[PDB]
Amino acid sequence: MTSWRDKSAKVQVKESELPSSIPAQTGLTFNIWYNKWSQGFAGNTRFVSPFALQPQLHSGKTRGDNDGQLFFCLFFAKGMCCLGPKCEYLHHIPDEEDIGKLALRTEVLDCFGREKFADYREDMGGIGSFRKKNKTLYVGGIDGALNSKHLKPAQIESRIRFVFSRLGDIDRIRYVESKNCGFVKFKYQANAEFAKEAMSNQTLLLPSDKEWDDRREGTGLLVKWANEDPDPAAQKRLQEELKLESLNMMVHLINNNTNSA
Amino acid sequence: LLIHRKGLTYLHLDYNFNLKPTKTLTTKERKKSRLGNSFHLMRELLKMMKLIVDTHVQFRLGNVDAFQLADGIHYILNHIGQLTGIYRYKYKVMHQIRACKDLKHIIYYKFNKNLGKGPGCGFWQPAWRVWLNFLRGTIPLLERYIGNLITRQFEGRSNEIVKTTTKQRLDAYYDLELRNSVMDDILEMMPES
Amino acid sequence: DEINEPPPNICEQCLGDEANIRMTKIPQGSECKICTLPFTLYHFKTSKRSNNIIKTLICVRCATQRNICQCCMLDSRWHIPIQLRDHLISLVNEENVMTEEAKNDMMKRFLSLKNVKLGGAQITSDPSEADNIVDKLKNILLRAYASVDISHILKKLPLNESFLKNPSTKSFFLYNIDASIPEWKITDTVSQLLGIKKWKDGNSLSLIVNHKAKCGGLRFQSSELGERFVSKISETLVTPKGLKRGVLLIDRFRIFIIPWSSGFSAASFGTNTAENIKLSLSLNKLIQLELG
Amino acid sequence: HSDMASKMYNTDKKAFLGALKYLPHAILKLLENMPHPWEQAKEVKVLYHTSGAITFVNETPRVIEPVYTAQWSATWIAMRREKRDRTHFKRMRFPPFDDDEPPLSYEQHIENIEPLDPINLPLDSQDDEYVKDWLYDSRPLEEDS
Amino acid sequence: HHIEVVSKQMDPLLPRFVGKKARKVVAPTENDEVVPVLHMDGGEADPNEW
RNA sequence: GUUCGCGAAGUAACCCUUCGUGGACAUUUGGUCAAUUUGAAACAAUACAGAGAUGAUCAGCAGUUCCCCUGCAUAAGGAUGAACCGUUUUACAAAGAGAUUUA
Ligand SMILES: O=P(O)(O)O[C@H]1[C@H](OP(=O)(O)O)[C@@H](OP(=O)(O)O)[C@H](OP(=O)(O)O)[C@@H](OP(=O)(O)O)[C@H]1OP(=O)(O)O
Ligand SMILES: [Mg+2]
Ligand SMILES: [Mg+2]
Ligand SMILES: [Mg+2]
Ligand SMILES: [Mg+2]
Ligand SMILES: [Zn+2]
Ligand SMILES: [Zn+2]
Ligand SMILES: [Zn+2]
Repeated sequence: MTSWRDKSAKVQVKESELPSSIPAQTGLTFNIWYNKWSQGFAGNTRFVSPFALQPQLHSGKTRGDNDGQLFFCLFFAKGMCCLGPKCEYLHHIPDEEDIGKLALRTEVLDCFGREKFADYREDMGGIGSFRKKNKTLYVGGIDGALNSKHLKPAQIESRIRFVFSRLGDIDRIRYVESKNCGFVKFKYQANAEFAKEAMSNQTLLLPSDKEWDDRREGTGLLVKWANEDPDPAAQKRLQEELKLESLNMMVHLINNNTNSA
Repeated sequence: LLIHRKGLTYLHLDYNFNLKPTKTLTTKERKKSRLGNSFHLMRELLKMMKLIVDTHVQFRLGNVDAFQLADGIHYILNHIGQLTGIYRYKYKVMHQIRACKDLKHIIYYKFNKNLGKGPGCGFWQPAWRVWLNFLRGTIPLLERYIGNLITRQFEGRSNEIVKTTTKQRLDAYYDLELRNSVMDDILEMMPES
Repeated sequence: DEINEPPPNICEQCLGDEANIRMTKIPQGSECKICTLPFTLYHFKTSKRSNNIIKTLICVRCATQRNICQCCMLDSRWHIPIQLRDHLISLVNEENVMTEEAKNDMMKRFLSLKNVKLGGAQITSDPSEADNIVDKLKNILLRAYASVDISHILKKLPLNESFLKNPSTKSFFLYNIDASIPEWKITDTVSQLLGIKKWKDGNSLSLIVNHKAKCGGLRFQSSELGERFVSKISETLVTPKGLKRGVLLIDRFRIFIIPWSSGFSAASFGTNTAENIKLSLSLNKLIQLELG
Repeated sequence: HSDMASKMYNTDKKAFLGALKYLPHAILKLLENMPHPWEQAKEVKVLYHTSGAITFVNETPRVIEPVYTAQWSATWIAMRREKRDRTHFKRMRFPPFDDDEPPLSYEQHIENIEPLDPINLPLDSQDDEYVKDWLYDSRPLEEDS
Repeated sequence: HHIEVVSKQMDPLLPRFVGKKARKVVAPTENDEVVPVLHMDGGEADPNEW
């Protein structure tokens, strides 16, 4: 409202300021059908995103708000949407009002409208599976994200707690130092889907740090879907919530047979 | 787009529709980069077409006079066998090439009465009709020829390829039927087990 | 059979409220999400002026074997997901029912061409065999690290100060947080208490909870909110030495608070997972010392 | 559609590729509608795909046969007069453009320049007075009811 | 719900039947009822002649 | 916006202008599709091998396979296109002897 419904959304990137559609050259000739480079050895082919979402800044009213759009702007999350207030999709962090609109639709596709798949991608990247309502993100690749700062084991967790808190309600944040990775669990799946594309290929530099001019040279942090949590301290919490989900559904389900009779 | 969808980015197709490899090719690349008659025949039609259209561009730009233009088109339509090399892929076109040569002999000696041997003769109409009738014959052909090619790109080869009997595999197929017939008759004789 | 094909299975809530729906049939449209084999893609819109096309994602054979609609893939009766459906039937028959799906492309295509039902699709699509299990759901409702040197950290946790009105602080120390009770549930309980709802717009409160150390802290901006957080909490526990502690009250849980009187930050709770477990083990005695 | 590097052209690349079987027909409709030597420029009516895939020339060249026979005959005489009284005739070289350079666009280059003088017999105003006005039109006597 | 079913005007250049590929599928066998192999019983004596 | 009316005012003298107000005309586009990394082309290069009968050296043509590639192809080629070359135990009884049990 005061942060979001008050203003209109602003143009994040000018359309001339958009990146070139051809990728960085990793080959000898450019392939026209598959927009890639062909006679090349290899490449890491991952780079730091030049753009980022300032959530309290860039959010605002858009065209899809008046049109009743259900889906969020994918580029708004990448910090790249050049249409601004003229864009068909939404430009704000998902709320309980928004996800209630998505409740019939979230089952088969994400908050960005992209259709989910049968099983996960092999590396647990990408869009996701409709067979599992996964709400936990695997924050990886932090070493290239920090541009090889040591910093602390636990000041790493502070930056992760700071950034992902802007992107929605959080169930928990767990950082593992020996594996050098984080596990962020959200209240809703829709925020996790939103924060995943928001935080892919980002950096955690915090401008005040000395490497802020070389935020671009680094790698960027992988945000991937997370696996199941292997300790039985968490396993028993899963069947506890699955119990409570079942009890909340049976009450809803006997009322259907009440109306059926 | 067709070349690059097949992954053949090392073949360069220039603007005059000549197809040349950009590097020395390994044998696995030479097998993959073999393009059929339907691809090249389609290319040679465009190479014939662009060669005509470029002369009308040359006339319109002002480099070429209208008498040079009409002679230029008449030089094209008579020498397509020499200019383009379409024959290699559809050798029936030698009927149209030897027809355009024969019309060239008829036209010149009625044209060059009381004139010397010289380049300029622009009566391209007789030779024009021969190509248009050749185009008429190959429109149903290439639409079948490329229509199989493009669906092979999008859908792939059918897994149900059944080889007809041919002169090369007749002696093998004669043996397969012979072993089956002997197998069936002996197995009926057998009481059990 | 390519000239004799079933009508599509779609929910009522995918079709929506309107009477007549113009639906577009494409005879070999997309391929199925499940069996990866082509089918008749039906797609439609709820109203004429809508802005979302609702496609059928799976084929009718995958929709029949699971007894789900093709669009939202929820169950045709009960309108619940498949994972929750096969779990509810598991509590009735006392055995695990489960539809299992192949990861293999030759064994996704194989499993669809068979005419069986999978999982709870024998129980559902039989109305007699579904209503009696709902009756059997109703009887269920009638039931209704000792080597660690932790001493550097516990100096910084307050643990010896009282929850009075008189200190004016921004930060607080929440301990006795279970491994359940998600970080959003503690911010919503505080914001319900102050009426500072939609707090994430203005950033009125910032909360860090570890869930291994069973401890946390919540920071306020604008310290005058701190007296609103103190005064809106009535129930407190006095330790039998003294040193009264307020209780936040998440449903069935109790979370104790002491004014930090400085900003705790991240890593106050622990800098290693093995190290944080001992702080919960450190606290468990003090909770028992506070109560008993 | 000169450089389809974007993701938006994924369907339009398929439209280029599926149009390849119809290309042969498009060459015929182009070459049958070619401007004859008495015409500077010819405005043809084209049918095109909305993704710019293929451009068929949607006409058929109809001519009046005694008019058409006269028109070639006039140019037949005009070229026999020309070859007689030219000091040197320079036949243009083939191919006219190098293969490395792209085909130059119509509008930056062709459209602005004045065309040229087409092949015309000079004519006699006393002998050819009935036809001299309309003999070299694009479609002769098209508007005359 | 009464649902009108209509056909989409296909683009003649784009490949019709976009899901049609040349793939290979192995089919299961539907065996609900066993077929009794109804021979007769047993002229079964035999020397080593075969 | 046009056209047919009706009304008011003004210029008029039943015409012109103005704005009030009935009509009529025209009536629901598009998307299976969002703009680079995370929903998927493939090559090449590096390292290690290195072409079926066999004693050696040469032609092949097939078959089977939930492998295909090039080709317009039901032609042909792809090393005879490749993969085959392993593992291997019960529908089992009838006769004739010495040790060990059983109760
Ligand atoms: O070389 P020849 O076989 O003896 O005949 C040539 C040849 O025509 P043909 O190859 O069809 O016979 C010339 O054509 P090209 O071979 O160079 O293509 C042609 O002149 P053009 O080059 O203009 O066609 C020329 O005749 P002319 O110079 O009158 O045009 C004609 O020799 P003739 O003088 O006997 O016709
Ligand atoms: Mg062979
Ligand atoms: Mg050999
Ligand atoms: Mg060979
Ligand atoms: Mg073979
Ligand atoms: Zn946008
Ligand atoms: Zn299916
Ligand atoms: Zn549904």
